[PDB]
Amino acid sequence: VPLDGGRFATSDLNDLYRRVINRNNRLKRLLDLAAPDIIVRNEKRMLQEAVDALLDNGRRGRAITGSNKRPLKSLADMIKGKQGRFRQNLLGKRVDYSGRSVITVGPYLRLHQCGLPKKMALELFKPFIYGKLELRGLATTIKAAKKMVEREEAVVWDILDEVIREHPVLLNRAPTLHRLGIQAFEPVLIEGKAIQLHPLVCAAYNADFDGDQMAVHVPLTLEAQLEARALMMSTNNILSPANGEPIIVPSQDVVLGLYYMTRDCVNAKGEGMVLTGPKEAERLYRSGLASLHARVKVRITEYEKDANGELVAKTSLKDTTVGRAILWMIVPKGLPYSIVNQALGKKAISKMLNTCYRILGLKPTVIFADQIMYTGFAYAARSGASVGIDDMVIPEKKHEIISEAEAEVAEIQEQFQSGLVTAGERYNKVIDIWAAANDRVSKAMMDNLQTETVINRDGQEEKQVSFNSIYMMADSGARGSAAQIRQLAGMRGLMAKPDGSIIETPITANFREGLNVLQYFISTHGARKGLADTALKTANSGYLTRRLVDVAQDLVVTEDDCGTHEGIMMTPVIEGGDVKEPLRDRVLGRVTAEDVLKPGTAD
Amino acid sequence: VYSYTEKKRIRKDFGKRPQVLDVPYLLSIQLDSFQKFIEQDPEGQYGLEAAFRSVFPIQSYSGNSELQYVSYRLGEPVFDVQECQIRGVTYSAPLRVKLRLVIYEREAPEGTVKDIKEQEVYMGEIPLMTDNGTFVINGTERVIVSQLHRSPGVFFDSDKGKTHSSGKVLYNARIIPYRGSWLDFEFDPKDNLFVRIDRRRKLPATIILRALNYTTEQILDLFFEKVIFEIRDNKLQMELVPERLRGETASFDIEANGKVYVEKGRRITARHIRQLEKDDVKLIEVPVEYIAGKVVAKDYIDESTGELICAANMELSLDLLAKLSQSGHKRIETLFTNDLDHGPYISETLRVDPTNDRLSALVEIYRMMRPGEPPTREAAESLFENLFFSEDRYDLSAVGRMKFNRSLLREEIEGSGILSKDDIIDVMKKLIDIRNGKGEVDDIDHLGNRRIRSVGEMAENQFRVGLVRVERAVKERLSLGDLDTLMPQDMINAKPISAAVKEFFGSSQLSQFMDQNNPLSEITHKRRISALGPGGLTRERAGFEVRDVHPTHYGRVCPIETPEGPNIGLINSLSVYAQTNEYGFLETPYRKVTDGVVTDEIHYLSAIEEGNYVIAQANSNLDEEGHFVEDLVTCRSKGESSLFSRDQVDYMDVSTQQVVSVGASLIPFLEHDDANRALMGANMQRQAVPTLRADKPLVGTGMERAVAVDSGVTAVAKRGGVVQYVDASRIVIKVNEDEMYPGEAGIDIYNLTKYTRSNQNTCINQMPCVSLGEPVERGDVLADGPSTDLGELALGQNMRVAFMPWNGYNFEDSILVSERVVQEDRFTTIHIQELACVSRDTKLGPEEITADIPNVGEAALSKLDESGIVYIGAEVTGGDILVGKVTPKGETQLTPEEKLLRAIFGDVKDSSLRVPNGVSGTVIDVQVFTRDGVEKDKRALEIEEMQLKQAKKDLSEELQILEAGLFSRIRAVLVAGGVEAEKLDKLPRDRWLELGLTDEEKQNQLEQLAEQYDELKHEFEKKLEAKRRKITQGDDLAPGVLKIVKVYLAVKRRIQPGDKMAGRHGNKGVISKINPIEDMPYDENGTPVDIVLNPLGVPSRMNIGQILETHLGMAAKGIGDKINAMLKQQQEVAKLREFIQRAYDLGADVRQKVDLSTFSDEEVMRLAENLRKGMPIATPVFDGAKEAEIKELLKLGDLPTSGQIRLYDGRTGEQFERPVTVGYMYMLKLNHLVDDKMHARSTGSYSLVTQQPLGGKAQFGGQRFGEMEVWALEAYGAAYTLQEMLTVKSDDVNGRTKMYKNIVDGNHQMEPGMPESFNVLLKEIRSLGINIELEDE
DNA sequence: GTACGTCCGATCTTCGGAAGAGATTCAGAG
DNA sequence: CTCTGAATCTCTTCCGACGCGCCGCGGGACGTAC
RNA sequence: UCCGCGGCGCG
Ligand SMILES: [Mg+2]
Repeated sequence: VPLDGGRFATSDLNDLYRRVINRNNRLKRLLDLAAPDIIVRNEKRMLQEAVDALLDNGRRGRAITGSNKRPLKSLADMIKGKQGRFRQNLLGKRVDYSGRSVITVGPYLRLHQCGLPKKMALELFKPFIYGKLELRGLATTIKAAKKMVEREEAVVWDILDEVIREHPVLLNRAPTLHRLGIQAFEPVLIEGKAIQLHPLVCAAYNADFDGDQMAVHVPLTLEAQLEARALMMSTNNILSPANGEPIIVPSQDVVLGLYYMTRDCVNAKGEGMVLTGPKEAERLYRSGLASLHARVKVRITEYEKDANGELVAKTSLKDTTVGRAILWMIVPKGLPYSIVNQALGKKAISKMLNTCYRILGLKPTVIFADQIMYTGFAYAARSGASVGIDDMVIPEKKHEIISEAEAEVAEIQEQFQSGLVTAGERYNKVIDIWAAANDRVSKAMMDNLQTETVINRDGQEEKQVSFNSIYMMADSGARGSAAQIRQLAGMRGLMAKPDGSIIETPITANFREGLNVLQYFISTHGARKGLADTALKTANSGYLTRRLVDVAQDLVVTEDDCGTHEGIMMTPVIEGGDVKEPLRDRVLGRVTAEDVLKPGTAD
Repeated sequence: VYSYTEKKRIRKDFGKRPQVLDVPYLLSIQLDSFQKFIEQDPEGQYGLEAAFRSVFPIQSYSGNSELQYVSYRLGEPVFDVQECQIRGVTYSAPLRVKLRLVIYEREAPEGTVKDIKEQEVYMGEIPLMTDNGTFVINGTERVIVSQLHRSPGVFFDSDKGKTHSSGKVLYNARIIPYRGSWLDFEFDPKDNLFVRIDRRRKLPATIILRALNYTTEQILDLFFEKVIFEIRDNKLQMELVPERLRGETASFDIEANGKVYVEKGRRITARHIRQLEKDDVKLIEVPVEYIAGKVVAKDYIDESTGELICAANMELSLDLLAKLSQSGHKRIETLFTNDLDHGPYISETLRVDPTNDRLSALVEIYRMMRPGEPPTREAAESLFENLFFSEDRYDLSAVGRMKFNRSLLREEIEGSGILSKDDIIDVMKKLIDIRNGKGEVDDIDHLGNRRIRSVGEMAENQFRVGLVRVERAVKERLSLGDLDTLMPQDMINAKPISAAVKEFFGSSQLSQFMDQNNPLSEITHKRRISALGPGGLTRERAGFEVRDVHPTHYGRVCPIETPEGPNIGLINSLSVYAQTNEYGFLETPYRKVTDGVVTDEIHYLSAIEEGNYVIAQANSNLDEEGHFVEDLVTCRSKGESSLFSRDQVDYMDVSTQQVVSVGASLIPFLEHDDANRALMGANMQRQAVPTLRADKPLVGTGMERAVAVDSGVTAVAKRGGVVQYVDASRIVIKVNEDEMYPGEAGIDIYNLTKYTRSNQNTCINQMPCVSLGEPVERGDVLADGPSTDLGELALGQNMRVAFMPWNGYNFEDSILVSERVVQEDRFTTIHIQELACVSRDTKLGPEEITADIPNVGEAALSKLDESGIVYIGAEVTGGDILVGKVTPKGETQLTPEEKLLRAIFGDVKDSSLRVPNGVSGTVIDVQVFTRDGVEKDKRALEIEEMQLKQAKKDLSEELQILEAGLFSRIRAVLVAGGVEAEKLDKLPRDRWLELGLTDEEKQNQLEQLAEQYDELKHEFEKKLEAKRRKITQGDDLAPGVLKIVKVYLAVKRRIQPGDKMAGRHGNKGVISKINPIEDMPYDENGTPVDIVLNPLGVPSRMNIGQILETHLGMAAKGIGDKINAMLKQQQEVAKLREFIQRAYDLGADVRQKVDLSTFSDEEVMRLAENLRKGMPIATPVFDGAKEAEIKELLKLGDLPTSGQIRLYDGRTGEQFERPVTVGYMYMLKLNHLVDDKMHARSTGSYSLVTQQPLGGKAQFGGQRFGEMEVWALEAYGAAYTLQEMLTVKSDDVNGRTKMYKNIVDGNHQMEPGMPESFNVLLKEIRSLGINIELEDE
């Protein structure tokens, strides 16, 4: 290829070929005049290393380079490694009709539909638009169609709306690890230069919105479109193929809203009356005459399929809160009422939706998830809970616990100075007493923060669960942990040195209070170790995954029943203490090798 | 106590601990490094003179000739910085040196030379130093990074457990010279001492020892002790020494003087040791069975026979004892050979030794280092003398010598650059001692084991390589010298040295194209320490320990600043107050502490000295007399945090800011957030982008002024005064009388740098920030630059922040933004792109550069003038034609008969430049560079005339002001000596010469000054001619090009959803949807917030200081709008003075102690109106204000104590049940926009090697499927899908054309065809001698 | 100073980690 | 003493994520005609 | 420039 100007860009193969043909010409003219044997032997040898280097540079002995110090390319260099033709151009290749952009949410959509920019829709479906407009007879040749789409009149946006109506497309993310990493939706046109996606799919994708890039491709033929619509829909992909855990779990926000919903105080505005139906409940809630989480005697009429699939309606009066009735409005017929009469934990609601899918079906499950999410955001916005500086109730006993621990370690040091204990033994006992003090202060802080709320209860006084915002954000299970809040309020405890040993000096302060130079400096060790491990592990994970996948590419189910009578005796695992995995969770969903009999022998 | 401009806007500051030392100059490492290499230091050291004396003395092979050196000199630059960056030429200076050539006479080498000749000779060209410390090569500034590497010296490594799989850990010795071959000694699983030269094969240790003409007996004497056996009245006995009996079980009853001292067969005890040392037991007789397991050391020969009774290193037997007894040898000497102390490793190795001659050892090493060559003793000697004793090939630096002496516990820290015999001997002794278990190895992770390089070091190394090559050539020529028939210029070539320096400056591993978009970006890029590069570890081979932070890293290298990715822990940055050692190590300042008082003296401590001492922490409270009120204070001995007595320390920390680097030091409330979030936040601030209009940050750290002054982007005054004239492009200062020099008074001119291209396609612009007529002091700001405001650096903007979940638009990190913020366009940023246009010299005629092109529209050429270049300031769309260009092709082949046939039925080809599609804007500036010898178009003529009038304006104004000063001094002189007060100014100044005066100095000085006036006009005109010739002359370009055209297009990039926003804590986020002004929540007052965040990120990530900055923002905004409301009504200044005094006096004991009683009322009201946009607050790093101080600031205003405020809904307008934390926070915009990574393609070009779509954005391409994507898709059951992925859209050209025709026909059908990449692989394997085929269908 | 003919040396060095080939050997039965 | 000889020691090779985004350099020297 | 190398940055 000629580069800029009258110069040309050459490959190493050209230079290798010219070198070997020059050496061949040297051989040809050399034997013409009967050259001496030493010279012809040396020249033939030089030809041998020349042809060997053309085959492979530096495979035997020293390599050779061009003008640049980089070694010359070989014939095998188009096969070996990533730069080889296999992994660079054969197994994978660049494909036309593709797009890449940045993701956003746009939570006003459905699970099976996603947004897409106007310009990207115009660019991607150019031949389809051309064909449709030619069918409608708005042009004669392609050039007129090209001019009109270059003018982007209003007569083409309606056509683009028409072509997208039922056409599905697929979405892809770069670091996919599971088959659910690619899903196909029906795109919906939206203005802007970004793409909106349903909040559920990113949790399965393990993708946040910090600026990650997204890939999109389009099925062309009818068979491609219908086979896309067939298998990889969001409705058809709700459970992980690896384990029976559903992938439709709500992560952070709507679970927080629902947890705030089903938390009833002892007394508030509009307390202690009766009410007929959840329509009146939401009427009262919007009227503002009663608290959203006030306990009220109400009646419901739920449906139970205890018959042979026949749903029977039963009615009675129940004691509950307003918000539970409001969420009972959105419940379909088949659910029993007792499932929503508690704190509605994240695991609890996950089990609830799993039971709903396994009992009622699929369409009620996905629609129930959709409007549950809608109502969750609605009531979360109505709530408006926020974090505060005073949300970390500092226990008053922290200082005296610190003083007691300091006195104890001073006593231990005094014992050491008397020549009565070794350095290792005193080191261990100081570690033990620091751990004991940490556990005591942790218990004190959690006791202080768990139930400090006090209310006159329209009586004398009482104590109930704590309405600390951090306590709801932690106990709901959305984000955080007991260790995290423990570090937030109490002292963070002890940490280990980079060598693997643990420093004796504790971090006797929380992040709310100030920290000295030394504690931050030592915690830098652990932070750096964690980040280094996270950065380094990815390459090893990728290598091992590729090694695992490259060997099992052939095993495919081919027959129905091999008809063999050989099975395995497998037992629940017990290391010696508590049973680790029960047999029921290990044998579930498998075909019995033989007719297993009850221990009623001969039965 | 503050200057004039500081009093314009003073920032309120917190802080209790008094400072003792100011922040040093940040850009000091590079300046200190380079102000040693060009400076002509006396007597030569660490500079050019060292390498000169190292290589310049050269002599021929006894040809009675020698070249030597006298002195060097550097010339002035041919161009200034601005012209060099505009044209793209290097900013370099000449290198001039004078050399002497001498030729000795025959039959007298020591006699005086025949003749000498002297000349000046030129070679090489090095770049200069910018004040900002950058290097401009091709019109692009570049920055070199300092390299960290292992310090030269000796080393000891252990290898715990990994090798031999048995726990028998080996030990090795690493010798790393500064410039020479490495040397390695190693152990074996059989405990054999072995050596390896340059990582070659394994050879025994004693080979070199006997190669140094050492007898085996001498080696045994050096490395072993003596045990003496003496023949007496009954055979053999031994002299007993107590220390030779430690930890041993007796072989017999140890009795002497007829008394039992140690019983038979029992272990020696400490009581028995005392018995032995008290009884003075010199001798004892031992049975020969105990002796029969020992080895003789020296060679004993019978003099009568002249034969060897027993050889050296031979185990002794009773027959040999009888032979030596009967031969008359009564003296027997053996070795101690202790089981635990002195193992016979050397003796065993000598037993295994196959060679026992100096000649044999020389032949062995000679054949091992080069197989297949004949051995010779002289050749072996010549090789060995060049191994570790030739200065030319082997050289250890002085610092390496000092490290070597320190590791061997020597006394002189100085020595030669080569090793010695005793060096090898005591190194072997040290390895033996470490093998014995006494002593400890030296870790490589410790800071004192590494040295930091500098630009001068690598510059000198590359210079030395170039000079040794060229001196090899010069010596080759000098071996063929003549009788002064040649010129001293011809043998020397400047080409190799220049090539060596330009390859180092251009494309070295450490000569990367530097990044510059923000002042902090350069100040943190220059202060970078890298472990990569030549002489450094590779990215893949790095383990955890090299990335790990050492306990000694405190106060020297910042552990809180490092990039994240494949390279973490290797691109670390040094601390703030850290400085360099003379040897090349790192040091940190400390405060001298007496017995009870901490003296304000500052000492500098090396990297090792802190181990022997103990240091107190900075935050240690104390009295006003230096006495710590506590007696048990937290300190560290060797990185162990512990509490010691009241008086046991020597030094204490200078301040709390000597721990982190400058990048992390700009984050307030750092102690209340997690370290990892601090890392990502520092990275985000490192990736900032300037905006059109900046606003001051409410929360400051203190060094923002230091950051601004340390950056050269601002024209800081070198001399104070009062500004005479002000303009948007030029500033002139009237110099004060004290600061001005007597002769050539002068007034300085500052020329601002206007809109110009940055390395990140952004704009670098400077604007004035001072009024007219105000006084200015020295070292003060005059005109702000990008993101700079009145002497401080302002990056982001203050937004009314709120923390609550709003309808899920803030799901995890998304954020909703009002259009109110973009109504003023305060977050809109500018972007500028450079377009290249070349008029190359090609075959068949050069290409032509006009717009006379067929097949174009009239409107296409309408924008272009008659010259073919669009007018300045014309709006352009995407994909339009920029300029017209046509290229001749030739190939006429004129047919005289068939010419008419060419017209019956049925050249220069256009190559017009077009703007890439998708980007629009308005053209700003077009620059054309024309090589000399080619006619210049009119457009270039008016461009040159633009530059001409610019130069004429500057020269005329400076000449006019100089003439004004000269005529003023002429009038002042003429007032005395012929007094004419009113006669002088009646007449115009054009005639001030021939006034009638008598014979004094005044009249003669008048003619002299008229002559000086004419002379100054003359040199002014000469300078004008030189400058206009330089501008109008052609410029050197690439071969085969006539001229090059540069195009600058400016685009105003507005905000839009998809952009990446972030704060100052790593709290990332992407804007999701703009929402109308009405729908945000609003308060009782009626001012709604504009940005809403996600409160749920606080529980997850260990960062909580955001609430603190939020409350500080509330306090600052309350003070600011209280001031604004107070000033809105016309009010008297005393109330404002009282209120501001109350505000500034609020707080605990601080170092501010400011009052308004010393300020003019005009200055007071100017500050007051300057503070109406908020009250700036400064906080220290770790001595920041606590919650109580926030409480007093809140109670000063009318805000609630808790800070949380009830809000009204914006969607429907109702009260929320809970109060919500709201406030103001300094949010940052970063360079990663949304419409710069987004791209799509339906159909485009295909590669030539394979018919596949391209990629990227410079080429219209698409994304690529991976093998992992293939696995993901084949996990599902879609079989056809992958088939059309790999068939329809990828390879089959016939198939893709046919389906395209089908699609435009409305049918969507798939036909496979055949992939051609498989055919390509088939042809590849067919090129090899292996036959591929395809069988029957 | 530019088109063209023609070919390309004394030399760095610091990775686990294993797989595998080959060299050596010293251990024991004949 | 000898001849395998298996067992161990020593030398040589290949392999280390995955998409990108942007930027910068790119045969060159070097003698021979002319 | 059609590709290679190097650098930096992003996930
Ligand atoms: Mg991400």
